[PDB]
Amino acid sequence: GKFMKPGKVVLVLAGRYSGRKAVIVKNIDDGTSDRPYSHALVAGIDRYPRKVTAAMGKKKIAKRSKIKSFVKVYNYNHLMPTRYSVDIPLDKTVVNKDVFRDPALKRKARREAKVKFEERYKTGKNKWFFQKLRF
Amino acid sequence: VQRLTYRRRLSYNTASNKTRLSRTPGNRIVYLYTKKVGKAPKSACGVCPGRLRGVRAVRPKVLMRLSKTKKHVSRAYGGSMCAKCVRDRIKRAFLIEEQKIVVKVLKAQAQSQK
Amino acid sequence: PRKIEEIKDFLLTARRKDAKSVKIKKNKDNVKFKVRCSRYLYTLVITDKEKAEKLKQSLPPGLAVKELK
RNA sequence: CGAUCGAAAGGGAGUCGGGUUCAGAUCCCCGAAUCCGGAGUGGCGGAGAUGGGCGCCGCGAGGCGUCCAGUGCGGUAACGCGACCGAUCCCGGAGAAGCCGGCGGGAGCCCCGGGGAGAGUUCUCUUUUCUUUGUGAAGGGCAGGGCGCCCUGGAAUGGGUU
Ligand SMILES: [Mg+2]
Ligand SMILES: [Mg+2]
Ligand SMILES: [Mg+2]
Ligand SMILES: [Mg+2]
Ligand SMILES: [Mg+2]
Ligand SMILES: [Zn+2]
Repeated sequence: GKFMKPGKVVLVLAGRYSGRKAVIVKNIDDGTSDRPYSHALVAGIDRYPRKVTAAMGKKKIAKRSKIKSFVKVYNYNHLMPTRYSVDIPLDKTVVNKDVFRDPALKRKARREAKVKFEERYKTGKNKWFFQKLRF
Repeated sequence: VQRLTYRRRLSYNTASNKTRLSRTPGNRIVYLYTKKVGKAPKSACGVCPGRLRGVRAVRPKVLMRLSKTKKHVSRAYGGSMCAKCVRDRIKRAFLIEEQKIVVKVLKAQAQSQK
Repeated sequence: PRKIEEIKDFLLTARRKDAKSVKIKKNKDNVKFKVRCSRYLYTLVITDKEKAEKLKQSLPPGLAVKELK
């Protein structure tokens, strides 16, 4: 059975975002004419939220809980799939494949990834996705 | 044929007293004292025999002059470790951490029945 | 030495505060404009004899000109 | 982890071209650079960064008011772009490496065929013989050399290759 699904959490193995976690938002298992290899559009996080503990102020928690996201198309052999899955919405009208021609649309794709990731992080769910991989 | 002499008082062919020939606007051949050849950094993994890419090979005190983008690669462990041993350490750090969760689950699986 | 490709940046380098002098070299198939700044001697290379003469009037008036020969 | 000393051949950032004396020149003069250190007011420019939603107005071009975000960006990747916060602590690299053989590249010198310039022979011959015929450091671009770097793809009728 195929596992490269649009809910799967993967690890990035190469590039600038190496060692960072992403969620597949659109897999393409058989290559397009421009990208002959099997690939996937993912939407991950660049800057992990910092360690937030008690005996801290409320405006400081909102400062440590700041997620910076990224949107990128990756080859499959540059990805490390996990068993973990997250049910994040990520509506596909704003996060898609012709995002990589207009930088303003890439800003909106990163913004829409960022707001949903911060909203999911402030509920205490999918907590393995938001801790950095120690390597 | 114009035979040429040293321009400094060190008359011995040591490692620091290395020269090269140069043709001059006055139409004569001079010695130019060269600098030692630099080396790219070796990877921090310790297994790859090749040197790192994207970093200029200079003498160590030249690295004061150079900007940061000439001294590293935009990656985690960039300019200090090769990409092969970065991704082979990402996989290792993920998989051993997963296997520890498997061992933790199988511990409670034994303690549940016993 | 630095080579300025365009004409527009040459005017800023000539209008710098540290521009000590400007000098014009008239050789064959080339006109050379050299601004002596504090660090570099900036050279503008013009292969158009009409633009050389209009730029020669277009130098700023506060700069000292030395027409070389 | 032992004060301190210990190499004008080890390590050790950064200067070259022309000219000049009766005797000194990478030191004097001229012209080009370069290294290190310094800065409250930080001298200027650039980066950080000036984006979006909602509600009005403006025909629109766009303009006020709120709610937020914003410690950069691109490439599948090797990695790239002019910057691109971060301490105590930790890890690593450079400095920092023997002798010999073979091969390849690039210089300098030598060699051959011509153009100039000036000399030598010429009793006879010799389009002949001799001399000379260029560009520094630093920056930018392009050859060239090397890669135990990456992507596609899967190879026996085994191939590639010195
Ligand atoms: Mg010495
Ligand atoms: Mg040369
Ligand atoms: Mg670099
Ligand atoms: Mg001593
Ligand atoms: Mg010494
Ligand atoms: Zn390695």
